[PDB]
Amino acid sequence: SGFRKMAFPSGKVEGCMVQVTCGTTTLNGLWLDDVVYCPRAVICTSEDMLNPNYEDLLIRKSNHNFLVQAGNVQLRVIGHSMQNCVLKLKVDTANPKTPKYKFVRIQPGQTFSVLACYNGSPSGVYQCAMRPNFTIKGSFLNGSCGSVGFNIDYDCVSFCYMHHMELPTGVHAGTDLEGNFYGPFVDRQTAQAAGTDTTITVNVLAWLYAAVINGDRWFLNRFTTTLNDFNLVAMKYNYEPLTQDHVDILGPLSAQTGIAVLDMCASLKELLQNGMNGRTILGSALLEDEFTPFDVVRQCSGVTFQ
Amino acid sequence: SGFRKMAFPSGKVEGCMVQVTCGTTTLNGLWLDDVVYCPRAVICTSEDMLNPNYEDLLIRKSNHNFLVQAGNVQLRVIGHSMQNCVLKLKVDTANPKTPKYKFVRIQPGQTFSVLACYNGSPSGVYQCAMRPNFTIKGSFLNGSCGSVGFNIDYDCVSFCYMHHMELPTGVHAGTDLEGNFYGPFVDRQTAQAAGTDTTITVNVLAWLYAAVINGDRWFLNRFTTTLNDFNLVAMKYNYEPLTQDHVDILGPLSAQTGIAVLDMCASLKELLQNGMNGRTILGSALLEDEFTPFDVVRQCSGVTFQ
Amino acid sequence: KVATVQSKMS
Amino acid sequence: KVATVQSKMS
Repeated sequence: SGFRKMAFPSGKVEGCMVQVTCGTTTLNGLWLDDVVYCPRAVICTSEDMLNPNYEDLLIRKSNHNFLVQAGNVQLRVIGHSMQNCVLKLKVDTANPKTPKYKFVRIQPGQTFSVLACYNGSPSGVYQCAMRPNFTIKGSFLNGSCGSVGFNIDYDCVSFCYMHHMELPTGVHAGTDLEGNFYGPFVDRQTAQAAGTDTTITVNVLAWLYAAVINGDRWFLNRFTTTLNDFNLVAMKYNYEPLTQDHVDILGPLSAQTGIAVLDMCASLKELLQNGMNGRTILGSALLEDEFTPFDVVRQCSGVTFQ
Repeated sequence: SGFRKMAFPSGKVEGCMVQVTCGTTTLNGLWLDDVVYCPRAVICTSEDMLNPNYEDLLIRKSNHNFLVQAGNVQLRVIGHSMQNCVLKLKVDTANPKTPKYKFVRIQPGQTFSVLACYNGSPSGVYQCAMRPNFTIKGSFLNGSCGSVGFNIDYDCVSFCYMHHMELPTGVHAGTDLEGNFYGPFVDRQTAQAAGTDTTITVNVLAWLYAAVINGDRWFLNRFTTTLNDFNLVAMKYNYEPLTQDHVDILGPLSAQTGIAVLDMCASLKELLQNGMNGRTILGSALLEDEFTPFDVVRQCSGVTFQ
Repeated sequence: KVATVQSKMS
Repeated sequence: KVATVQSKMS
């Protein structure tokens, strides 16, 4: 029993983190086989940052302008290229700790583990959701650029995020591992702002199922609702509209608890209209939307505690 | 910027997790040098569990009754002994992945990272506080027994918790790594209950400082309070009394933000008396008490964003 | 209800 | 206020 924001074990990713320095700028890199992937911002100084012609800066660089440090060992860069907003630095040594891996791009509403890193040294791990506006509510300081986000399936690491920047609101933006940004953001220090965010409805429902699986039914009611009638309430409260696919994905949790999805939607409708009245759900006083249905199933018992 | 429940990178601990089987019971073990530490409950069957004479069961066992599996390799047990509620299984192979480590017992109110494990395979990592009543609000299923909690300082792993059991309220109880339980709990399946819990006051204040460091001052006020007057409010709301040592530990955070500790206490007094009025602090709608002053300093910027 | 020792017993 | 590229620049 219990329900926690749980990250994946980070060791497979720890074995791949390196430090990349070009001039007086340093950040983190990801060393897989004989390639080190890192944000192209490593080739910029502070004055370059308003108007960087990343291209123009890269042609003026050689292989030996890139210092890659893996623990106590310097790796020799033998080739470099830019792919969108990341650099690929070919080194002369393949990483003996390279896990089975994939480069995956995730959807808003999905979750992943972040290994926060500084000077190529891992410092912390935490669980994140990709917000509908393509930002993440992370915890990152200067030097974190190049830390990665990931999921692990069996023993395959699916890398999905490389960290680049912090927006004025204090949320964070980055790219997939081919250097393509999530959302309408660019790697320069300019006035950028995220679009208006919404709450991930299917995730809130999944979390409500988690609460019932952990023996808690206080928010339940005897009412039901149509999909269209629920979505009319969701739009009023800045919740994402619910689809039949979301109802389908919630099926397994619905069968485990015996609560029809549209019945849980009615419970959520009541919670949105009435608040919580001083009560809590799984230790929170607001509706949590950073757990996916997969996250709930993975962590909760397969039996509901009736 | 940002503030997350952050765990330590788990790789150093992942390299030490093994599976221990004795008969038809299996759980997790911690393999350091040539010793595997595991809960003595591994020698019990389901019927043994109401009234286990762990002693009586152990003398009827040999070394070859203990199967230790590290990944794909069986380790040969060459010696066994019981120390309080843990077993020490001497094996014929020292773990080449043994980190620098310590066995530390923590205080209620302190935090640590939990590596949840099943069949010797790590499955998730999350951050926990030891509650004042010596329980932890974890997330554990059958098979988790023997998962460990830890902190990392530089490159030393200070192991502080080995998981044993879940209480009827769904909270969790375990031992330090010498097998001595935290709190008045025993490793048998009987009606046990934790003492009444309280809120960790110094931690809530530390978290309020974190919020100010992240640019948020809405809960602040122009009032102050004496230590004794604050503690009279704390006792009313089931908060721990605050000590001068707690005020001293909060000093560095107080100097970084320019908010005197007793001034922040007055802010907390107001929050306890008025609630939050629909607002949030660092994304929570209740007062968070599972971050220590050390946790805040470790994660937040050294500069406050004024 | 009674405490559970969270091994895996068969 | 302006976005920050969270490298460590000197």
